[PDB]
Amino acid sequence: MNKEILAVVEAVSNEKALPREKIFEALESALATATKKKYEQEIDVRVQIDRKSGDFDTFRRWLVVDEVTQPTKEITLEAARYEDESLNLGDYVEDQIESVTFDRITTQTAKQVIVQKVREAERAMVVDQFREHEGEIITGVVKKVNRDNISLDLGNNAEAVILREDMLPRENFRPGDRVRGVLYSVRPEARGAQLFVTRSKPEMLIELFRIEVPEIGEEVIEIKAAARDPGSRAKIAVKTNDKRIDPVGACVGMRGARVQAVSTELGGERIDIVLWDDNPAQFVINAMAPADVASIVVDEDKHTMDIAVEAGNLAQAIGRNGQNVRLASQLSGWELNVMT
Amino acid sequence: MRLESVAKFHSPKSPMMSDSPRATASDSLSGTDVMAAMGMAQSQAGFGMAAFCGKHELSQNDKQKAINYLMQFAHKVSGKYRGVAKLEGNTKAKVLQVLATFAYADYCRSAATPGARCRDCHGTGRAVDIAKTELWGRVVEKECGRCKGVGYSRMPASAAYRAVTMLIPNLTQPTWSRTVKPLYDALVVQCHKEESIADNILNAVTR
Amino acid sequence: HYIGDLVQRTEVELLKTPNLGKKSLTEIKDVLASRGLSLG
RNA sequence: UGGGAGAGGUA
Ligand SMILES: [Zn+2]
Repeated sequence: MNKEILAVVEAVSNEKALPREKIFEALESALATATKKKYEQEIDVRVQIDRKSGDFDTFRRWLVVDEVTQPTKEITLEAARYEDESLNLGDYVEDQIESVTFDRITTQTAKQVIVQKVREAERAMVVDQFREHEGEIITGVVKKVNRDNISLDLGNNAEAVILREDMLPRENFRPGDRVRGVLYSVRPEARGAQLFVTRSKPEMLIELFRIEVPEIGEEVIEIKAAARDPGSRAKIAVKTNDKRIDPVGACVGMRGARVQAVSTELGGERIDIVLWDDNPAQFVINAMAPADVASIVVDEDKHTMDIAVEAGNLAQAIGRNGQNVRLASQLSGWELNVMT
Repeated sequence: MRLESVAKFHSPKSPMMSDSPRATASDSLSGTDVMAAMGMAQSQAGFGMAAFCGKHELSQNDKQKAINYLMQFAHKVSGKYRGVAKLEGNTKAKVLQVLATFAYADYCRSAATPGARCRDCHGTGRAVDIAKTELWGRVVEKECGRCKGVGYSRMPASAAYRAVTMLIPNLTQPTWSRTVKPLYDALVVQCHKEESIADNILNAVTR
Repeated sequence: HYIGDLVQRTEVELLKTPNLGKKSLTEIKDVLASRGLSLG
């Protein structure tokens, strides 16, 4: 007789994004741990609380091993002969009957283990709300900064984390304002924080262009490569199979509208739009703009270019402290050399 | 997490009103060993403890401690902001002092600041929608439209601007927003960061 | 009569000797565990 | 918890 499991199934039921069998597993692990700690002998009793009755029978376990320690769980092949060799070497089934009592020490350790189980079950709730949609621009309010991370939320008691290295260098987020970020690939097994969200990745700019531009949305214009100097300067690479709509004019929009939108959403980062081409030589003479081309030596084995450049455009060709050469090399994959 | 219990413990002895008191055990902690743990956790993470006690108006002397630590942080961090990095010594010390004091008053500002509570919600930021109660029957809540949910009038950053242009007169509002105000927001983010790391070190001590 | 006459008793003998059920197996197993001795 | 009376005692 148990009206209490009936309270589990209707009266003290969970939030409805959590299954009932996990709650039954939580309570069965709770009573198993409670009878485990209470017995003075080192018995790893695992009790099978059957679902429909509520009451149960305490089950001290036994695994088929040939070791010398743990006699309370040490059964052998000749003990598996009692069930005549119909099992496996090492599974922890039982062949015993025990009883159960209650105590306030059992109550408090059961409270500890059930708040651990509902904690990891809520963690699995955030796991399935992550795995329902893989990679998108999201918005949450920052609520508690830290030394190495910025904790976030997505509503419904979810949490996300901006780490230190994947944010803007000009970040200033007082707790209480809404920020934009992209969850990319989080750890569903992480016991602490899981949802790793960035603000200074190429995935950020391409997802921002995806939500911004409808022809990125429906695959008319496509972006192939990207380049980032976070907060200051950027480059992305555009090719297009369609011949109707102007690609660069489309992604700059009406008087630099889309570029200024991503620039103010990114923090003043000068995203410099440039074409993507398939062939290496003509791709890179398209790609180092606004620098000028004298002669190009294309190298295959160590994946580099050699660029002759006339005098006058060296500063805007290299950027500031080698910014443009570095950004163009991690754009194209070919690191650049200086030639006059 | 851990820190606000110590702010409960900084009060005087309050009278109890219940039946049989005095558990007389070490169930949670005493009231003196929490202060001893605050002392043990002061050699590291003293910024956040000073800022927390100055924010919650318990031990109203470490407001100056938090302003001094913020001034030291601004002196260490001022070499990345173009508006402040070109000024001379005592003038840069005085602008760092005035924006440190205003940044700390902006961090301190909650619904208990005199003259800062919302007019309608009285700080709760949660009013009752009468139409949803009339159609649903039950009682509902909504966001207080005047305060927009936060429950208090926020501190405008232009107060520090008005208090610095009595000293730097040739600094207008666009360059204030362009190369001065990020330092101010860096100061308030540093206040929140130091309070979080002090709560973390407190929980590491009293564990 | 002795634990010196239990030490040579292999786990095959403990379950092939008559009228030693699961409860008697636990009754000898927990007392050899509390006495520290092992068997097998 | 912690307040007030009354009684006795120590230097
Ligand atoms: Zn309000």
